[PDB]
Amino acid sequence: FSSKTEWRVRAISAANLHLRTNHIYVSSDDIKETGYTYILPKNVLKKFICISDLRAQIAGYLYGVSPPDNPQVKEIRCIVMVPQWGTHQTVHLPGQLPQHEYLKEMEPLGWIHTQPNESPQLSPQDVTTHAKIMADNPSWDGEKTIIITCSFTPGSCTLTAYKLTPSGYEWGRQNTDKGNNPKGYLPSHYERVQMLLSDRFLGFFMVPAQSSWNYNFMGVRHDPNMKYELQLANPKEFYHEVHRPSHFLNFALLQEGEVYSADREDLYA
Amino acid sequence: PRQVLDLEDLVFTQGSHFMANKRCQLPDGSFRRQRKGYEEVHVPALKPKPFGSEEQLLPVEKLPKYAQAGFEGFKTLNRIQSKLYRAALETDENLLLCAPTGAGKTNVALMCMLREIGKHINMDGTINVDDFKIIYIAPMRSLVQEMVGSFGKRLATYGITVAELTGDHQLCKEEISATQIIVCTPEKWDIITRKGGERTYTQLVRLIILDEIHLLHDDRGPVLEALVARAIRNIEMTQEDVRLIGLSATLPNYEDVATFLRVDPAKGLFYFDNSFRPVPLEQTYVGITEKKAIKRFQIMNEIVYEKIMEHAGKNQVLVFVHSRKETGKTARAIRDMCLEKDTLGLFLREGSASTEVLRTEAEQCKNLELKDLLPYGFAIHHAGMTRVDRTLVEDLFADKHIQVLVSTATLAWGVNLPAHTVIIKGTQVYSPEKGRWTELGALDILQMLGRAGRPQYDTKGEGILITSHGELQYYLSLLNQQLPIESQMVSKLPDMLNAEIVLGNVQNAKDAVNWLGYAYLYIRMLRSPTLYGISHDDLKGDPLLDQRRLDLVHTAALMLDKNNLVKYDKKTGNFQVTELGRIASHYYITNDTVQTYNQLLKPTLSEIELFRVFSLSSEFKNITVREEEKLELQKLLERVPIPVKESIEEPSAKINVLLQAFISQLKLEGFALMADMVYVTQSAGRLMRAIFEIVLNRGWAQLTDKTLNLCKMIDKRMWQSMCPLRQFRKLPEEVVKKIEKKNFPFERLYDLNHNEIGELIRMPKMGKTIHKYVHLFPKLELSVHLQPITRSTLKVELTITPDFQWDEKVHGSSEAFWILVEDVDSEVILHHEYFLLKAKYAQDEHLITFFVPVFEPLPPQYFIRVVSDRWLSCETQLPVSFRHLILPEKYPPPTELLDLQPLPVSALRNSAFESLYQDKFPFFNPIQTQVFNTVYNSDDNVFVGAPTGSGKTICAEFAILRMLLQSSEGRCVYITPMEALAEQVYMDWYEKFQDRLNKKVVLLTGETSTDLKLLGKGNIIISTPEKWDILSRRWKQRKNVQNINLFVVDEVHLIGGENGPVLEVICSRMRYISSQIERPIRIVALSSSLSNAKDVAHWLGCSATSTFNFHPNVRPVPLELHIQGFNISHTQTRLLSMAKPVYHAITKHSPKKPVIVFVPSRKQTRLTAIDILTTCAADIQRQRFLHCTEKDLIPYLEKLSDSTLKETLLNGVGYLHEGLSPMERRLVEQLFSSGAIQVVVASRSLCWGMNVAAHLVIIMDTQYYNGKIHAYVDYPIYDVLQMVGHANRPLQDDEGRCVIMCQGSKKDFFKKFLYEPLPVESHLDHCMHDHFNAEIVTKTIENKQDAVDYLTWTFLYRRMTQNPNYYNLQGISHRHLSDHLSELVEQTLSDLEQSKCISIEDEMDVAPLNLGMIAAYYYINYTTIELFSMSLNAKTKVRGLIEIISNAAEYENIPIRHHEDNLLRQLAQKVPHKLNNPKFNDPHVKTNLLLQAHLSRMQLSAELQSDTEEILSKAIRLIQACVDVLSSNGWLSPALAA
Repeated sequence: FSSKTEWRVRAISAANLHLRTNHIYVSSDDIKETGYTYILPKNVLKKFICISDLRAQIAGYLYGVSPPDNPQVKEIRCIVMVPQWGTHQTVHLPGQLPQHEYLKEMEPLGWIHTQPNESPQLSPQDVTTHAKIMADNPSWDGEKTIIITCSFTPGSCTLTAYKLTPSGYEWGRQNTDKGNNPKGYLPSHYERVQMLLSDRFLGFFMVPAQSSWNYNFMGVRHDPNMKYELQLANPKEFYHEVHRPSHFLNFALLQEGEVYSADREDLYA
Repeated sequence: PRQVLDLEDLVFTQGSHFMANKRCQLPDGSFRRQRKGYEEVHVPALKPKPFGSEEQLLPVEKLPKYAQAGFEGFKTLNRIQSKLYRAALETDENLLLCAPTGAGKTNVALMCMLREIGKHINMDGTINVDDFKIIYIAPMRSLVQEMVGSFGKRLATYGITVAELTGDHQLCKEEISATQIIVCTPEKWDIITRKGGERTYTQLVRLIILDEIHLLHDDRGPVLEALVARAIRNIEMTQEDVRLIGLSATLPNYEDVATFLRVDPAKGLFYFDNSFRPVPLEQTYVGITEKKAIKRFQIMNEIVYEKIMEHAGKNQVLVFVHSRKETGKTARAIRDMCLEKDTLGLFLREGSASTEVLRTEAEQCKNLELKDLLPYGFAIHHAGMTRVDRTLVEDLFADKHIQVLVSTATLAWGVNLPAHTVIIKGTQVYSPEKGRWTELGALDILQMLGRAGRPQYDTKGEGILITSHGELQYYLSLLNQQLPIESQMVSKLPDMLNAEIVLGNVQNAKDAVNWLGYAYLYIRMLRSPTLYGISHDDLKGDPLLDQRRLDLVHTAALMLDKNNLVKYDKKTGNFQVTELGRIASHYYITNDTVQTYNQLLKPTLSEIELFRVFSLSSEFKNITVREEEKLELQKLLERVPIPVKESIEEPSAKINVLLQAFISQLKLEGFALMADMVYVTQSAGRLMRAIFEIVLNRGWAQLTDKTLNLCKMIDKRMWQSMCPLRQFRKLPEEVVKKIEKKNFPFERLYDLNHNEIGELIRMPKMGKTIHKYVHLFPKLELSVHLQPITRSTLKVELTITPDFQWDEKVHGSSEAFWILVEDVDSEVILHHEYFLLKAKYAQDEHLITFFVPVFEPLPPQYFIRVVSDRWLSCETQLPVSFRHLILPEKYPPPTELLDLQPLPVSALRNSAFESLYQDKFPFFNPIQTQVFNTVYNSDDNVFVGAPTGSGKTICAEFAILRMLLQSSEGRCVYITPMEALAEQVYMDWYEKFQDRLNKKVVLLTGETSTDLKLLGKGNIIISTPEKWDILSRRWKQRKNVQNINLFVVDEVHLIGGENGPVLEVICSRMRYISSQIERPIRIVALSSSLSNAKDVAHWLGCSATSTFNFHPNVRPVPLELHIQGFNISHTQTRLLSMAKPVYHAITKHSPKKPVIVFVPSRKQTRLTAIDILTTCAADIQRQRFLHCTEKDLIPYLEKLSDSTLKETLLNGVGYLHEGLSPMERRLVEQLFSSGAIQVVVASRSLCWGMNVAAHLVIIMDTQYYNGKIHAYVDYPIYDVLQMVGHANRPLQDDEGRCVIMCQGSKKDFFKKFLYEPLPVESHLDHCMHDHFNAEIVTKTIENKQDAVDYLTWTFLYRRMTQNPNYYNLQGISHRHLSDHLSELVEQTLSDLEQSKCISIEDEMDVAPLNLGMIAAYYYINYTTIELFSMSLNAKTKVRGLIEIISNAAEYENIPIRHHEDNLLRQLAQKVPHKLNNPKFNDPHVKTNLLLQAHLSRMQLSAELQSDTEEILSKAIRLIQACVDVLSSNGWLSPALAA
């Protein structure tokens, strides 16, 4: 990235992200009709979209449960934001999976990440990331976990949910190429699951304890094997001050300043 | 009639520079001559006025001795002082002393201060500081900072504390409290008064000295205008005299100045032309003529050189320039000029000593520029260089070594070092406010010229003034007593009208016009209509200018309404304060700016938009981007971290970059740019604080967090991502930046050791200091405990524990925090409040209880944050989780009031019964109509929940009549929570039943011996829960208590409050009896409308049909409630501010009908009565509250003992408090009932035993001070409900009105808790022990299973299944309920066993013991008997026995009020016995002192005597307990002593 004025223009653009949060579209097609249904609370959805950014992709883990006497549906009741940095086509999450007392009761259901532009197909990077996560962690069930993509269409956010088929799981686990068009990536590796929004309950967030989540301005400090402890709070915005300590710290102190300064008494104080 | 004016046209554009005289006539010898490209006009040294034949300079020894000590080293007074000392010291009139600058006006001010000081002498001592306060209003901050020191030196002999007004509001108020002489600027005083910080000492402010009052002509003149106008007004209404001393320069319109100051032209007016100046000054004016500024500047330089060479070897020179850098520039330039011309030695001729002193001081100097200039006769003096260097320059000039000093007006203002010659160069200054180059101010010029001519050495000053030819006339008129003072009030009329409305001094256009009449604008407009846009036609049409004042007020109100600061109605011409207006008044922000904020701010703003909104403020409307600085502006744009949406070529972007640069601590180069930076920062402080207040009061969590962070960040001048240690200015920048480089979360350092942190930073030497500072950093620990109160409200108790070593030098007297309770998304605040942590109460827990609403989709959690108000990175957050929260079910609807026809008395059966109701009312109220068919014709248990004042006593009477019909030998027992109400009902039913139906009614007292006989004899037994329990505890033995036929309990809704558990246990025991004794003891319960009425009805056996629970809006007379928020954290300030709203509400709602005002404490009653009387007298409607005439008051006024009460009652208002005797209480009550007095101010504690009803009920400050915790505790909702229900006048009033003036914190709480029924919960668990020992001795409890069975009967069990969270339960499951019951019963039994009152065998069987027997017999607390048993030995005596009894635990409820400590200490030294380590806050030591005083039969205060009577009530039983325990132990001498 340019890192000189590109970030400034992107911050100016991202300041208006709360406008997108009222034109939301859901893709309801190709649904197999046999798998689970998923219900996402609009409060956490709006918070995620607001804290997101146009170009860089952000991602967060979903935790949820099934409502009593209705197991074929899953309500998403928590989102976890973890130390991460992402490019315009991938997100570099840490190896450590989230772990906390409150999360001990819910069941991981996958992850949700942004997309700078819409693509009618799940990307090879997304499928391989999900496959790697599932393989490394036995907790992720290949039938319950999904991936939710929020693509920034003109003045709107389009949400679509995808499930990983066993063929996709095997291909992702065996794969190593990180390019845009890896060999053996087929449209039979994933299938679309039914998701919908709901105003009838509220989810919450969980962020890291010691530091913040975003690392795009502190990438050199982001180690995939880094160990972090969770905390119950709300996430900051993408361009928050704490997320870019570089800009706010690299100034210089005052040495023999204010010497020739204008003499104006603070009469009121 | 009203007409809109054009204020911006009416104003004078030039402001301070505006002139009022079109001509300028000079003295005789005032020639002029055009020399070259400039005109020199000379004016000579006016000869002194010859001394009067009978006038001389009296020595200080002729002045009063109390005035001598203020004059140290002064043998004779100046001419003006010797002329007017008589008036300044021997009289208290308003003075207007017009004298030239430098003549010694401070000495006359000192004379007036000495007069005030000597008014109170403290003959045996020296002075009584705490009886008066004197204000010295000096315009310039440096002048104030010098005057404070000079006055301190002068009056140090008196011990008088002289100090300046500076710092935050709290710091300023504390300083005002501490000191006696307050030195301040007009703006500082005005802002403090607007915020109300000085309302506690306005009365003690007995004298104000307005120094250099001619500022009125200046653009700052409106500040003085409003200050004096408001002072004179308040003097007029409140009628307390404050002496005004206006010191002015000799200038025209001084007669108008005297009129405005209320200064008598004959006595209080004085005029001393420039002739009287102690050192006459020859004044030269060089007006440059050329029209090219470069040549103007060159000619200016040449002219200053010419004049310095003119006075080179003769006299010392003080050159005055504008800028700090310009001072050095001109000094060096003149040095080089005279060096080139070879005239450098004319200043430093071979004066070996002086020149060598100069050279050596140069070699020692650190400042390089001054070191360069000092070897020669030149020096510089500006505020931008070291204190040591500037004092060095000053003392060198005093020694007369430096021959020329170049400086700015700062020296002339803050230091009195006159010189023979003064030379003003240019008079040009860059004002960022006007954002351009403008001429010097009149005050500046007069002051800097006052330095011309040292009185000690110099006989004739020489003042040269180099200006523009066009500007010349202005300064000529200025210095030749020819520039009349003219008000600029038209410019700032709207803001000041808003400030007055906010203060409340003005309410409608009429009061606004009255206030405007007192403004200096009014007199000037009257005298010179043409100068103020008025025609002689308008003047003749309106001789008093009432029409013009009304038009001005109308236009100002129109603009205030357009900007929404005030809600103004053109119909009635009234004003209402809006939060925007209050913020504008508090922070002196223009109305256009507040409108801009109200229009721009939105909840979702980002930090990028925040800066733009701030920079769009109208206070910077003048500021504009000048392309000369645009390259540097672009550089700053690139450097600053926060993006800028706008382009660099916009003033908004300029302000944005300037503020970001100041925060970033960067260094700028342009003079104009850096001046603009300073200006914008100083304004931005207040602007950002105001924006923060707006967003907070509107409830936007994200935005308010941003804004508070930004205010703190501006104040500390550092970004919040930096290391917080920088906030300690003493820490080395090297180590702070090293820490910042080693970026880790700051909290990490807390857990580490000093060596550990030193090694982490790799700087062991500072490691210890870093440990010190990180431990000094403020830090709080939060602990939450929440209980659901209803389905839509929780109660959260939050405990705060400090974790930082307090230190005044860095923390101060107090640390302020904001507590914010916000929802799951942290986007809306649900409860925001202040929290002051004082040093006195540090390192100890603070309890903060509050109620927060809960909505339908139960959120997972709420967030409680505590954020420091000053410090950066000082926050603590806590998530409260609604994960295990069980919400109590939704209560059923209240029993609707069926529209039955009126019930005629003929519906009743017996003629004797009807007799006592026939004349009082032919029909009963609909409530009694509804309830009669069940109370009288049916025998089942009955409940009646109706609003207070609906006549539930009538239903009780119906129940008793039905019982009597059943049998004349039946017995009713009527239990009332409070003894006063018990006495009321005793009187009522003694007059009703016994005197007409010949039935016996007996009231039980605290004596079982007579209580048993009265129960056996009488037929209606009135009792209080404790007096009934002392009997029912032995119901198995007592057959009389068993054979009863009616149990009536009045107001069981008081079950949840204190002393409620006793009532609960007696009710449960009576139910259990009725169950066991073969005959249903019918029970009739009366209460206020209860939401959870079903629970109590089920507990009492009432049938669903027989539960009558109505709604608060079912009262026969409707109520109108009004809650007034008063967001004033400080309790005394809030109380005082409530004084005027009381009168306002009385006028608005109940102008002619009775009003009762409930006050928190015993002392406030008299003050509130006096204040209402004072405001009514200020209004023309004096004695308007005396519905009768004085003729009918003498017979009752002659019985009272309080002279103040007599005066108030004569004026038309009475009051009532515990201090008053019951006789006076009854007299005032009867007067109010008759209507002789409209207003009665009653103490809070008298709300219950109060036998009258009024039409209006005001309640002020629903909190009372508990000194045990040293905190203000809220009124119990039961007491508030009683006080509002007191507004029940059945026939006289169509409606009853009540207004509660409460903090915004309690506003919503009361709104929720007063319009709805009142859920009630039990507090039995905390007080089970006493009743449990009672039951075990009674043998009702024999095993723990029987204990659980007994618990199954109480109310607590009934609620333990509906609201489990209230009782620490986790589920309604039988398992959880059984576990909790077993735990609590086992805990209580184990505690009793440890106390040895009971014995537990097999861990399942329980038996009593001897100490428990004594405790149950004499009704003592088990812990009290325990303490008695352990502390009492065989050798104890009365001297220690009194201490033991005082330590008895029954007295722990004795009240501890404010101001109760000093008189208790005074008592402590006079009782025969001394107390060891006495903490007067302790109930036991207080009761010991009270018992000693009672034994000594010494005089006591009324409240102290009441507490003594309460003590003696139980002292007898405690001493019988002592006798019995000593008998059991077998100690003859201790028993004898007992």
